[PDB]
Amino acid sequence: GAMNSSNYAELFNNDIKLFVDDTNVYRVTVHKTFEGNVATKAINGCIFTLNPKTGHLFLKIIHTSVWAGQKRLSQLAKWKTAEEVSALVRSLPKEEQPKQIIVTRKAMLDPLEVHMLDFPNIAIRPTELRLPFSAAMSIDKLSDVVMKATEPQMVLFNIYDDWLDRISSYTAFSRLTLLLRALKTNEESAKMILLSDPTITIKSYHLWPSFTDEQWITIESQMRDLILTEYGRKYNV
Amino acid sequence: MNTVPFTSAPIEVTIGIDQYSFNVKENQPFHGIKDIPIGHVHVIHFQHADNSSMRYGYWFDCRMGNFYIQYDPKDGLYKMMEERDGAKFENIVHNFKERQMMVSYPKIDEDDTWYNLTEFVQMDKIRKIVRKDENQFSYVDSSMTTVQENELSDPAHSLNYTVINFKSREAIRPGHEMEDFLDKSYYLNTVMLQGIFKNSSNYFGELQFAFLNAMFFGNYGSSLQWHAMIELICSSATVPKHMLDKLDEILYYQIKTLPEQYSDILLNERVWNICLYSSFQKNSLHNTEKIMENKYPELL
Ligand SMILES: COc1cccc(C(=O)N2CCCC2)c1
Repeated sequence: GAMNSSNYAELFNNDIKLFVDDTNVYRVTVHKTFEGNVATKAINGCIFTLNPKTGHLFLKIIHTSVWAGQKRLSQLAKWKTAEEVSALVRSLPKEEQPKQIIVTRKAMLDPLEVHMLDFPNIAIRPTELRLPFSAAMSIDKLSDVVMKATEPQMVLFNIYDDWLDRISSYTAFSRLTLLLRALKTNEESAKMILLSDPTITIKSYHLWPSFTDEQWITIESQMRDLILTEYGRKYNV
Repeated sequence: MNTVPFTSAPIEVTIGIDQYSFNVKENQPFHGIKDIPIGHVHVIHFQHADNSSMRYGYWFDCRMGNFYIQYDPKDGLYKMMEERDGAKFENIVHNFKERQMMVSYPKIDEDDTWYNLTEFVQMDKIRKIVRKDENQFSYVDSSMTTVQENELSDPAHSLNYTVINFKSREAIRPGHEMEDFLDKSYYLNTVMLQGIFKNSSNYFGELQFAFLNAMFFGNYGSSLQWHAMIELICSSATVPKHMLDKLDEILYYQIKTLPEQYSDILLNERVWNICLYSSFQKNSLHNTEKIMENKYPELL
């Protein structure tokens, strides 16, 4: 059943699994019209599909076009998300298909389960964890590739950059969720912390700066200090 | 007016016939039921005064043969049997009536309850669900699992109900995943009505049979199958205007017949809130909404 605090280290075993976050599939801006009513304007989206073992990110970019002529968009977004996951599983060799797909929002259980009926041995699981994958669009390179796109389009990254060369998936994942929690809580702050030292840069096939072990310990503590600051400042504690 | 005589009542037992029931004391001189309306299927059922696991019964139509009940002290239960000898049968029946050892099927003449709960239930469809084609009658109890319950063990003692699954290839046309799951019209109209049942009367017959097996035996599977056949219709945008009209009738008499105190084990909160208030058919089961809101307001 549900991924929680108990069954956490299963993310890191040798069973192939993908996380799916659908929170940035359907994005809009809200504006006042000429007559003074409200309207939305859809913008480019993305499905977030992650293998937490390898760090392999299957970012399906969702072009505004897909919404044209459709009702119940927020509901459609979940079925579109499930179709795109299904297509990605079908395109992979049998030995690479995942045994589990963990969705971050219970509302994706039914769409995905219906779309994966051809994969009876692939369990669709929810999670009880409050995972910060919605902050994915606060990563400059991911936002840029999403907002620049002019058609549907699949983009590949390793969201752990090359860290697995030096640390384990468990640690890599913790660094990731810590970085995303910071980004989610206070984007401006988190990004200031990450880019202050202009001499540490971002390799072209990477998403985060090329920090040293010593420099990651600095950053991780500053992100934690930043998460705590914004908490006590928001519950006046 | 037909008869199901009894050889004796060895053991204390509460006997049921259709929606009626009476207590028979151990070795009270009881010798059966007379005046059973010809033209409908019936069900005789037993719960012994000792344990309440033993809730067992037989579906029968006396237009198929001469049935009697004899207690078998090895298997330890009231068994239905068929007398092939017309002469010996009519002879024992007349004897017991003259003696006056038979209770009368107690039918108030304005009362159409049984007819309304069995209108589309035909023995032959029953014998295809309780496979045992060496009897004209059909045995059912509290425990018997469904074929769908075996998949999610003993295949001879199964209820072979039609398999309904809203998350199956049968219910979902590839490329229509969203469309078919939110609006089950395909799964109902093409696949089930036209595909498997043939007409709305066989569907309604199953739905009806499922309910009675649920209510008379507290059979969990039959109840799952009842709720599923309802949900399928309620979850379709496109239903024959006659089917909607008939279902509202069928469900009215089912909710009406239900003992007040078993509401909490026989009714699925979720399916009913969906049917009456969420689904396409919220505005289409007027008689069902009225008796549900007046008899079981707590469940909505
Ligand atoms: C499936 O995604 C993969 C597979 C193998 C390698 C990588 C990767 O590290 N990249 C791909 C382009 C930029 C960085 C991603």
